[PDB]
Amino acid sequence: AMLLAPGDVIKRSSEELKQRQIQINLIDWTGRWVVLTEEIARAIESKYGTKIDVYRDEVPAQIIEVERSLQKELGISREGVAEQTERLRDLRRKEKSGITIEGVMSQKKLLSMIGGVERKMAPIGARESAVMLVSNSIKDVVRATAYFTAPTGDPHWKEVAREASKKKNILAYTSTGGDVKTEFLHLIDHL
Amino acid sequence: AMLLAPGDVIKRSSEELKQRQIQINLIDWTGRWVVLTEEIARAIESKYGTKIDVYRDEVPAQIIEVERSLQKELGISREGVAEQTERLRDLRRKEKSGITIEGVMSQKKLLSMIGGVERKMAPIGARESAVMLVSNSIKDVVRATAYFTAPTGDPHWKEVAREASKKKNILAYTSTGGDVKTEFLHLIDHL
Amino acid sequence: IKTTPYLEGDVLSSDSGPLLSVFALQEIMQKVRQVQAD
Amino acid sequence: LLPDLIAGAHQNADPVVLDVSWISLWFAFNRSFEPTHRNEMLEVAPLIES
Repeated sequence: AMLLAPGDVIKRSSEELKQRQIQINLIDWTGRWVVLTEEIARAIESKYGTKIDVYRDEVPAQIIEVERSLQKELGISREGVAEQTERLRDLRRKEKSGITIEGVMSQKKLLSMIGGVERKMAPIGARESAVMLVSNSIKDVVRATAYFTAPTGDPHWKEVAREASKKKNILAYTSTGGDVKTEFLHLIDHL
Repeated sequence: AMLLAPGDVIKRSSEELKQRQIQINLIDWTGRWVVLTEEIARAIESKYGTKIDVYRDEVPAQIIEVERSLQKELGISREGVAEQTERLRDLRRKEKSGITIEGVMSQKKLLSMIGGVERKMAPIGARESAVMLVSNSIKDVVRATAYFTAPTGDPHWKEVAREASKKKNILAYTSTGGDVKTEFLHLIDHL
Repeated sequence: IKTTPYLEGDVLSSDSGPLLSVFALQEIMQKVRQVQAD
Repeated sequence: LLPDLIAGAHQNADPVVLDVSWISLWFAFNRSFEPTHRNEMLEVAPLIES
């Protein structure tokens, strides 16, 4: 299930495409926070799928201080809390021997600050979508099984459309009204 | 079960009529507090049926601070407490960077302050009362099945009484002593 | 009376096209030409 | 024709085969045929036949 689409559409929907795990092949035409210790970052990455960096005495930076509430929420062990507060004491001593720390302690604050949205409660299928690749290259026009069109234009889209319409058995979809991105996402969901 | 009554009686008993869910049709003749977050307001509205507004950085106002005791009493989750105290910290910072907050922590204080009385422990019927409408209009005199009279008077009540007494089969009730409102409420309960 | 639109590469169109009496002869002649292609 | 087709060895008659694609069946099931115009030469068939 391989689809061809205008380049601006994939450019605008790259985030959703990455979130739904379809690989992107496109041709162009012309401060973060860190966790005190690696264990908490690993736990939060496992829970939410969000990559988190680790503080390594680099520069005056902004530190995230996970609080007792989220410590209990994430199921963190006693040793993790102990090492977190040990690193906290080390930071206290370092800044007393003359960096900003935030004690985030609500789940919504952490979500609205950084990271990916939590997981929904449905059965997990083998794959999120039935499509593997959406591309905008003439080099793999024979690779495609269907294509999508929009009133928006690309300098190479006309030739690709001509070379794709020549296929004997290919599914063709066109969008005329509403939002192009919403229609494309609905199609990629139902295809 | 539709009733006709003098306008002053319904004017004086509008609160009870609204509380008992009978719709009012009448013709005339001539600072609040807010909750830190929407979740607590929604919970208290579900528990007591009292509409509560939400603080939105409007003006110097009066804030209700639900305390640990009522937090446990209302069955509030950990995240609700966390977000409440996060908003509290935000308010501390806002007023330190130069609004009144009250830490109500007894159930009776909250009841006597604002809101509706708690619920009684009886089986819940399909409907509170058997009557739907009490009105004071000649436009729906044929709508009524019974009417109530009192020594009190209205400029339109005499004509309505004459037009209602002409009905072949209509129940008539009159109050002579005691309190008019109490008699009317007892009648609307037993009818 | 016009046909429902059909996609021409990337643009919709509704032209009737060649007559059915003309299209048939072309197809038959093309099949025959394929017969004596060798 | 049909017994001849079953036998496989044609005699005194030869059909012609046209070739179509997979999606064509579905698209034909949805598209009808409306006879907008009649044949122009329909009025003069007997003369050319004779």
